Amino acid sequence: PHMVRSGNKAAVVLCMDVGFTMSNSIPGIESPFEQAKKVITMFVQRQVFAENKDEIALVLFGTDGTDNPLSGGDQYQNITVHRHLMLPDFDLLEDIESKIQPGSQQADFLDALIVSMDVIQHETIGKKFEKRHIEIFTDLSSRFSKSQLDIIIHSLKKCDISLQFFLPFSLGKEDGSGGPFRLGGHGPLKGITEQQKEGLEIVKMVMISLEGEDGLDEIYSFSESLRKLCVFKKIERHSIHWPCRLTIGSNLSIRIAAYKSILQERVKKTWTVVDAKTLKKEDIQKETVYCLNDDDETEVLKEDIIQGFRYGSDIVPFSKVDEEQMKYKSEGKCFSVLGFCKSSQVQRRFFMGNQVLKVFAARDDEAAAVALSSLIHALDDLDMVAIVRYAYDKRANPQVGVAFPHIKHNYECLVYVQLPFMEDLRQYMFSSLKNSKKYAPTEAQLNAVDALIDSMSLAKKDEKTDTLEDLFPTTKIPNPRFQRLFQCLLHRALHPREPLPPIQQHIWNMLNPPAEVTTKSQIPLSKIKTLFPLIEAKK
Amino acid sequence: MDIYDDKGLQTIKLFNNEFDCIRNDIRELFKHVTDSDSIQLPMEDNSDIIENIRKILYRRLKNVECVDIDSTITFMKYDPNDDNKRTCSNWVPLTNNYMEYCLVIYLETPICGGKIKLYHPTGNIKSDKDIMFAKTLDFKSKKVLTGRKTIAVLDISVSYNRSMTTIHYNDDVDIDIHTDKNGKELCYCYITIDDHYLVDVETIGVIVNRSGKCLLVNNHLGIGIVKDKRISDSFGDVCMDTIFDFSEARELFSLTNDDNRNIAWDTDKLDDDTDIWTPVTEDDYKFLSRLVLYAKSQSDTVFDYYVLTGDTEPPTVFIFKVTRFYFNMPK
Amino acid sequence: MDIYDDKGLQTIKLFNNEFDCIRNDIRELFKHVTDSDSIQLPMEDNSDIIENIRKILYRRLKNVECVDIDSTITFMKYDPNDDNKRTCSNWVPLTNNYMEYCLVIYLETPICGGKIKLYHPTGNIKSDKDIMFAKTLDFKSKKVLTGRKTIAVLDISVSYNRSMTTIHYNDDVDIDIHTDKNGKELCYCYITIDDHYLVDVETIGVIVNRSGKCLLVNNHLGIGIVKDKRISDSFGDVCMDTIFDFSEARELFSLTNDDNRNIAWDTDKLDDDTDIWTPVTEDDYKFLSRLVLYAKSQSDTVFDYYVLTGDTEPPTVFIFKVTRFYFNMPK
Amino acid sequence: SGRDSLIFLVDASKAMFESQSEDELTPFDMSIQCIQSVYISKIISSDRDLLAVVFYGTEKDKNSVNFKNIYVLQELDNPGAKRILELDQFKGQQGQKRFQDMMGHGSDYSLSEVLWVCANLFSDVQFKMSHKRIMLFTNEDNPHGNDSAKASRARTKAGDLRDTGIFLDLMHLKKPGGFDISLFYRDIISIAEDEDLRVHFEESSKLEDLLRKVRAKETRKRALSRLKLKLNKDIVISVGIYNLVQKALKPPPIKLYRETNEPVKTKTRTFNTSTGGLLLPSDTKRSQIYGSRQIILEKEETEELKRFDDPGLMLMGFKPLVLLKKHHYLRPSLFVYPEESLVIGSSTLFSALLIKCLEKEVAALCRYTPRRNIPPYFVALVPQEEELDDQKIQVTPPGFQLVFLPFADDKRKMPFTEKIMATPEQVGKMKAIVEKLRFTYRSDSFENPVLQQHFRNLEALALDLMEPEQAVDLTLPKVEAMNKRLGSLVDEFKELVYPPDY
Repeated sequence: PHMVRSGNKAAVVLCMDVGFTMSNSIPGIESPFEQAKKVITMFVQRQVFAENKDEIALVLFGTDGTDNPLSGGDQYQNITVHRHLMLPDFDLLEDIESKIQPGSQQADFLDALIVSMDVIQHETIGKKFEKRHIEIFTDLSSRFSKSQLDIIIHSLKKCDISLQFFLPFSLGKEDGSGGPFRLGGHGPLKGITEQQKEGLEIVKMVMISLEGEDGLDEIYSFSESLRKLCVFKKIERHSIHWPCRLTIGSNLSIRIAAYKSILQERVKKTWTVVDAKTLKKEDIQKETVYCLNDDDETEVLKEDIIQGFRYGSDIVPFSKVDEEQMKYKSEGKCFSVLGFCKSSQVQRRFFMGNQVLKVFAARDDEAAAVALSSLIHALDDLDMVAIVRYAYDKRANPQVGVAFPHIKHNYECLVYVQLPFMEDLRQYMFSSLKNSKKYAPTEAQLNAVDALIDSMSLAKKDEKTDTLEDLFPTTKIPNPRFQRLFQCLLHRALHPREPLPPIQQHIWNMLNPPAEVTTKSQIPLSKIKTLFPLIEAKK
Repeated sequence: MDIYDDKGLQTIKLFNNEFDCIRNDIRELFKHVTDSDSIQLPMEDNSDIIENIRKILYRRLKNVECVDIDSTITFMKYDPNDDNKRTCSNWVPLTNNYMEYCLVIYLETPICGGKIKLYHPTGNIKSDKDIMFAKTLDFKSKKVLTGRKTIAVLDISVSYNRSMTTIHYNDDVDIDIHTDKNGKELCYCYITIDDHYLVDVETIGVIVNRSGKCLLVNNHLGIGIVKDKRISDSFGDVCMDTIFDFSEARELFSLTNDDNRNIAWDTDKLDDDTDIWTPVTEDDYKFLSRLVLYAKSQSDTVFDYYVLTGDTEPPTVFIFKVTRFYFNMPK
Repeated sequence: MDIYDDKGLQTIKLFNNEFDCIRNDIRELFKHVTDSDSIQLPMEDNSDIIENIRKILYRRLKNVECVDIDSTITFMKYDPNDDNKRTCSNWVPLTNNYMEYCLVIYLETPICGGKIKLYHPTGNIKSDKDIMFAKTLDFKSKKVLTGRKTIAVLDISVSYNRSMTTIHYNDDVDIDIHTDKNGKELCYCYITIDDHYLVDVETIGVIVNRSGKCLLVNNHLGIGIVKDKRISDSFGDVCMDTIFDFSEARELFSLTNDDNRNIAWDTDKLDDDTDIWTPVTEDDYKFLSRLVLYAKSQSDTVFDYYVLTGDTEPPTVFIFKVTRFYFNMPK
Repeated sequence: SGRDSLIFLVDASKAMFESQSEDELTPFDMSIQCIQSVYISKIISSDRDLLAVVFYGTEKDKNSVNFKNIYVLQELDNPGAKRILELDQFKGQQGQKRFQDMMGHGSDYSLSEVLWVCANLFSDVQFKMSHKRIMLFTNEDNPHGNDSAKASRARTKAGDLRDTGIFLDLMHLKKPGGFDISLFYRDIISIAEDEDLRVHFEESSKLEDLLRKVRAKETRKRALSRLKLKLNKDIVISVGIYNLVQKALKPPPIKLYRETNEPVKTKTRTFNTSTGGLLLPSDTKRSQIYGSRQIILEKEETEELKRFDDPGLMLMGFKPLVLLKKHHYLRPSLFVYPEESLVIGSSTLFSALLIKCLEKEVAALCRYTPRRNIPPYFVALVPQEEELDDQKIQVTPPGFQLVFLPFADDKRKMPFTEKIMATPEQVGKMKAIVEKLRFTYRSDSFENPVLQQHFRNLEALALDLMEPEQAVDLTLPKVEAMNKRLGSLVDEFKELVYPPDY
C-alpha cells in the first residue's frame, strides 16, 4: 500500500534568535544556538530530501544588522529576513551550517513575530497555501513590550496562522529535578531567571488564546524536539479516503470512509548504478542470459523459451493455458460483515498485512454517523468484533479481516486489520519447557529473574491516581535511518572530499532507555550472570 | 482528381495514366463489331480485362471494401450528327456506403470536339479522358465535329467502408451519424470508466457542443437522467458531480488533461460560452434513445482511451473508454 | 465540393452555404467605399469577421494544424465591359504540408456570366459560388452578360498533417507511410511513458508484424540497438525486459491489456507466426533513422493512449503515449 | 539432506469399515481423505517431499520381495495429479467398494513384514536421505494379542528400524471402548523425552482433528535465523526465530527449454557498452539526483549508512502489557524459542524469564536487528504460555511473541471529526442485530479463493481435462441467511436511525 495525499502545500516561517544570550556555555550542555541550529537543520533536511512543495522562510532576530521591510527608523531594529518564502535547497542548508553566525545584540521576540506575520501576509498573495505556520526558536532572555500583544493575537486569528514555540527548557510541572549529560535522551524549574518567567507567562497566554489548554502542548524543548516529529505536526497531511458501504446483510448499508492509520515509511529514492569515470547510467548494460543448465554456450532466442507452470511432478505448458481461464472474477470493491464473534477469539499473533485502517462514517452524513456509532457502541458493550470481507477494488485480491471498536473522547471509529487464510498457517510443535526436568530453573534462579524484572521496569504508577506512565515510549520516536541518511547525503553534498561522519550522539541517546534503568539493573544482572551458566558450544 | 461530395462519397474519378495497359486488349475485343450502333458483348468468356480493371480500381481507390464489376462491355460509336441526354438520369441508392458508376474508356478519341459533360448545381465538368461517374448525374455526349468518338462502357458497383449511418428523427427529416468530425456541431460520447477505488459509476453518456459544455443523457439506467437536464461547463465538472460517491470532490483534487486535449474535439479550440441543446419534444427523446442504443451496440468494438489526472501526491489517473459520434441538428 | 491533388493536398474548395452569417457583415463593411471598383482595406475593420472565417476554415477542412489569414481584404466589382485572364507567377511552396490559398466570397452574384474558371491539365472547373483555390492554379473571370458582380478576396495560409508520407527506400522505389491499418502489415510504434515510481525507461521504438512479433529499434540511445535483433512475441514482455530491467521487477509481475487490444491492431485476429522482418542490407539503417526522425518530429501533437495492467498488490495501470505508422515492405 | 521421506501406512482390517452411525465417516475414508489433504497441501506449498502409500491386511500384494497381505499402492515420489486421482478413486461408499474389489479387506498380517517392506521402500530411494518416518493409521490396539511370537518379532523389527533412523508415529482412530496405547504400542512408536508419554494425542473421531494431528507430527520446523538475546553485553543466550504465519503466494511460472522441459538458470551480467566485459565490482559507483545536484557514494558507504548495531536482540527493559495497543499493528509477528545447540544453558534462563514475565504480566522491550547493516526496530517479546485442546493438540506454543512496534513515522494523521453519539434505543437495536448474527471464529476457517481457483485450473489442465467447475467462495457472506435471521430488526433500526427523506 502507498499513501495518496491531497496535494496542498504550506508556508512555514522559522523565527530564530541569534542574540547575545543565545550563546552562553555551560560545562555539560550545548548552547541554545547550537540546539536551535540542530532542530532547524533537521526540519530543512527532511523538507529538502523528501522533495516537498512547502515553502520555508527564515527570519533571524538579534542580528547586528537590519533587513526587514518594517524598519522605518528606530523601529523593528536588529531583525533580518535571511531567506524569503521559496522552496528550500542546499544553499539554505549551507547557510544554516557555516554562514549564519551568533549576533551581539538583543531583539524583542514580539517584534520578530510581527515581522514573520508580515512575511506571511505579503509573500502569500500570489500563491495558494492551505496552512500558515510560524515556529519560534528563542530563549526568552530579553526585555519585551506588551502593547502590541492583543493586536498580535487578533492577526493570528484573522489570517489563521499557527504557532509553535521551542525553548532551551521544558514546560513540565513538579518534575522533581533529578553520569555524563546526554542530549536527546528521555532523562530544572529553578534554573530560569525572572525575565524568562515573564516571557514564559506571555507565551502561555498567547498559546492559550490561540488554541486553548491543548495549546500548552505546543511548547517544546530542543532536546525533546530532536527525538520527536513535532516540527512536522502542523504541516502533515492525511490520506485520501477510501469510500465504501459497510453491509450487514443485503438490507443494511452504512456509508463509510477508511483512512490509513499505520503504514510503514520507506525511502523514496534508490541508488542508481553509474560508471566510475563518466558517472552516467548510459555507460552500463544489464543483460540477463539463460545459460541452459551447463556451459554449452548455445545461442538462445527470446522466443525459444515457452514457459510453464508446475503442479508437483508435472509441468503444464503456457501453450495450453488462456488468460481468461485463470482469473478469479471478483465481485467488486466491498466491505461486508461475515459475522460477529467474541473479542477473545481473535488474537493479535494472527494479524496479517502491512496496514491498519480506521473506518469513520462518510463526511456530511448524519444518519451514517448515527448508525456507525450504534454499531461501535454495541460491539464495545457486548465485547465483540466484526469479521468482515475486504476488497480494495475489482482487481485486488479479496481478504478477510477484523474490525473492532475504538472509542475516544474526541472521536470513535472501527479498526480494520487483516486476518490469515488456511494456507498461511504453519502448524509446528515445540517442547514444553515448564514440564521439563532438564531445563527446570531453581528457586534462586527464579528469584534472580524476578529481581531483574523488578529493576528494569519502564513504567511508573502515579501518586494515588492509579495511572501508568511510560518512561520509554518508542512509538513517538522517529526512525533513525532517515536522519542518518539525510546527514550522510548532506555531508557528501557539502564536503565531497571527506569520509562520512559518525552517527550523532542524540540518535544514540534517543535509541537508549533512561540511565536510571541501566543504573538499577547492574546488580541483578551480576546475580543472574553468577547464577546462570552459559557456555558456548565447541563444535 | 478525387471528386468528393458533402457526404464523403466519391462520385467522379478521372484517369489519365491508368488504363494505358488495357486499351490495346480492349480494342482487340472491339474488332468484333458488325454494323451496330451500340453493341453489347457479354464478358463471361473474356473476363480477363474485368479482373484487370478490378485490380486497378482496388489499388487506386481509397476506403474500398468490395468492387462488383459486370461482365458486359458496351461499345458506342459517335458521329458528327448526334445529341443525347436521355433526360432521365434519376436513381436513388438504397444504402449509404454503396454506389453504382459508369466507366467510360476512350478507344478512338475525337481530335477536336465532343467531350463528355457532367452536370451538378454547384459546377460543371467537361472531360475528354477515361472517366468514371455515378448514375445519379445527368450526362451529355457533346456533338462531335470531326473524326469519330468510339468508347467502351462498363457497369460498376462499389461498396465502401461503413463510416456513415442514418437515424430517423421524424417522418420528414433524418440525421446522419459520422465516425469522424467534419463540420459537425454536436458530439455524443458514450463513456465506460475503468475500475478505480474512488469511482462508483461504471458507464455514462454526454452530449458536447464545440463550446465544451456537456449535458448528461444516460447513466446506465436509461435516458431518464436527461429529464433532469444536468449541464456542466466541461467534462471534469461532469465527473466531479456524477461519478464520485462522496460529498465534496472538488475539495480533494482537480481533474484536467495534461496534454490539453478534449474528450470530443481533441486538440481544438473551444468557442465562447453558448447555449447548450436540450431535448424538449418527444421526437428528441426518441432520437436520443435510438442514438444511445446504437452507441451501446458499437461500444465493445470501437472506442478510444481518454485520461484525466487529479493533482494528488502521487497524481491520480482515471481512464475512460470513449465511443464518439458526430452529428448535426436541424434548425 | 472537395478537390485533392495526387500528393494528397487539398487544392480547391466550393462553399454552398458556409459563408452566410458573414455576407451581411462584409456588405456593411463595403458600404464605406467611395468610387473604387477594386479597393483594398489593410485594417480588417473589426477582427470578428477574420476570426469567424478562421474558425469556419478550421472546422470545414481536414487535418488543419494551423491557419494564417492576411489582414488586407480586397473587394472587386466587375462591369460587363472589362474582363481578362490572370495567370499565377508560378508560386511554388517550400515545405510539403503547406499551401497558400485565395478565398472569394460573392457580395453580388451576376445574373449571367461572371463565373470563376480554373485551369488544370486534368480539367477546368467553372464555378459561380463562393470558392477557395490554391495560388498555384491559373484562373480567369468570365464576362458578365446581365447584372453586376462584386466579390471579396482574402489571402489565407494553412498547414496540414500529411496523413500519408513517403520514405525513399532507394533510387527506384519509395514506400508510403499510412496512419490507417487498412491493407498494411508492418507497424512501427514510438512509445513514451509518463512519470511513475516503477518506470526508468521513457522512449521505446517497436516494429510489430501481423502475427504479434515485436522487434526493438530505438531506446533513446540511437538506432544501433536494432543490430542485436531482439525479437519478442508481445509488447508486455518487451516492456518487462527493457523498461522494467530492475532486479526486483524481473520476477515481480506481468503486463496485460484488459480490453484484449494490441498496440498495432484493436480487435483484428493474430495469424500464426511465419517470419519476422529484419534489416539485412545497409540502406535499411538509413530507412530506420528516417522513420525515427519523422516519428519524433510528429510525436508532440499526434499520439494515442494505451493501457497495460501489472499484477501487483494492488495491481497497477501503466499509460503509454503511442505514435503508430503502418507500411508494407516490398519483397 | 533436504528431502523428507514420509510413508503412509493404512490398516485394511475389517473393523476399519465399521461405522457406528449411519451418517458418519468410516475410518478408512478418514485416512484416505487425510492423505489426499496432505498431498494437496504439499503441492500447494511447493514442498519437494517424498510420499508413499502402503496398505497392509489386504488379500493382494504388490511389494518387491514377495510378502503376503502387503500392497504398495504408491512408492516414494513427489506428489502429482495422477496419484491424487488414484487416491480419490477410494473415497466414499463407491470408493470402498472399488477398493474391496481391487484388494481385500480381511486377512492375516505380520507387523514385522510390514515394517520390513517399509524399510525396503526407504532404502530404494537414491536421491536424498533425511527425516524418514512411518505414520500408522489403525484402530486395532491389540494386533497380535493371540500370537506372542509375532508380537516379539514386531517389537524387534520396530527397534531395529528406530536404530536405523526411521521415526514411527501412530494415528489411532476411534474404537468401541476407547483405544489403549499401553496395551501393545509404546514398545514400537517413537518416544522422545516426555512429549510422547503424557502429551500423546487422543484417539481421532473426525476428519479435522485427524488432519491437524497428521500435519503437526509431519512438518519439520525451519528457523529463519538463530540470533542472540543479550540481557547485557555479557549475559547472552541463543534463540531461534520462526514465522508461524506466512502469506501464501501463487507460484510464478518457470522457464523451460524447448528440448523436453527443463529448468533454466537466470544469470545476470554487467557490460560496459562498447568495451564490454564483466565489469569489476570496484569499477561502479552509486548516484542520487536531488533537483540538479548529484550525490556520489561508493557501495561500501551505502551499506555503512545503514549500519547501527550488530545482529541480535538487545534487551531495553520490561513494560506492562496494558501499554501495548492492538491498533498499533505494523507487520506480522514472529516466534522466539530457546536454542540449546549454540549456547548451553539458554533453555533454563529462557524458561525462568517466561515464567516470571507471565507471572508479572510484562513484555520485554528489545531492539531488533535481523541481519548485518540493517537499522534497528523496537520489538516487544510478549510471553506466551502453552495451550492444549481436548485432543492434546498444541494450539499455542510456549515461548515469546515478537511484536513489531511502529515508529513515529509509521503513524498517519486522522482528519477532524465531530463526535455524534447514538441514543440507547438505537444501540439496543444494534445489539439485537449483532446477537442475531453471532458465530464462532477459528484461525483456519477460511481459504484463499484465488489460490484454490488457480490450483484447480492447474489440476484440471495437468489431467488433460477441461476447465473445472467453479466453487462458491466461503469468504462471501450468506446474505439470504443473514436476512432471514435478522427478520424485521433491520426495518426498525432504519426507522430509528435513517430519516425518511434520506
